Amino acid sequence: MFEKLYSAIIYSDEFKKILLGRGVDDLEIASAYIAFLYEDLPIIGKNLCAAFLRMGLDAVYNVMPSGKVYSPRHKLYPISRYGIDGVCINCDGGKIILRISNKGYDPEDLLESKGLESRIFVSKNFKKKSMEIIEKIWDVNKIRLIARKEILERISAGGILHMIR
Amino acid sequence: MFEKLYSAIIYSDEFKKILLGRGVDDLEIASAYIAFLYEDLPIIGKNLCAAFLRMGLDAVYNVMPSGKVYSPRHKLYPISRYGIDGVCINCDGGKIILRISNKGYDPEDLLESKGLESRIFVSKNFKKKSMEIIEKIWDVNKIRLIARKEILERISAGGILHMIR
Repeated sequence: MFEKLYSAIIYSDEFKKILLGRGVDDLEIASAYIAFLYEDLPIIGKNLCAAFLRMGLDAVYNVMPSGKVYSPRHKLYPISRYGIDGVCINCDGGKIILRISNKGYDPEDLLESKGLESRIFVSKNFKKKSMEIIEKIWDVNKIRLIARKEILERISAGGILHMIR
Repeated sequence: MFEKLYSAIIYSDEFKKILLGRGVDDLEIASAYIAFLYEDLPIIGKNLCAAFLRMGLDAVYNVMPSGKVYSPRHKLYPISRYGIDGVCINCDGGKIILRISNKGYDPEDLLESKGLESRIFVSKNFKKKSMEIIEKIWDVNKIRLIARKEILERISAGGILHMIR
């Protein structure tokens, strides 16, 4: 049920290590959870995991150098433009601001949330909490190695330089 | 005695497929043969395979968007500059010019060459003849899969973006 969500989190993590040499952030993973709940909500800002959930490996062609994804067809925007009433992941534009708080949602608590709010907070260490949930259920190391090979196959279709461009 | 040369050819083929979505050309492979025979000769032009022979995996940090390598320390130049008396792979500068001829050297014959004409020629399908030799010695697929893992590992250190710069 959460298969599509957890896969997007592992795959986006692997691609970011290839692209920027580090893995996805607490809030980048949070954006995947938001995209999972609200399929037509625009995600603005640190939105890389949400991009993999909505676009799959095709997200690779729309990543900015910042690691933010621009693909309007999937309602993903690196910065806030006029009229996009979306969630701003770690930023102050859009209709809803999403940031980190002591008493913000844990991954499980966020999936049960039944409504959107003008401001949204996720707990600290959201990434660490979310990975532990996935590690229980899957052999994450085997999944990462498959993801790496599949991402590398994608990049090598037309090459690093064409894919960036 | 030829393992480092054949390895450089397979690794550079795999890296070029990641960088530009295609394999190495007949004369890019020939440039490694030349680097192998003449360790101090500057190599100008289509020179990627020579770069891996001389720099190993460090060649990935010095590739131009043309797939030509710039590393003065390793006598590798993408274009001919004043006083660089080197072999020009597929170009007309330097002191020696290397191109394809219907009568040009085969890989075995080139390895047996004992001096340096003002105009060297390699035969057509030099890449095919070279790949056909290497494939009689190793399971090339095992090499490619290792080269991929190690190239990707190198790229992911600082990420694709920092590497091509």
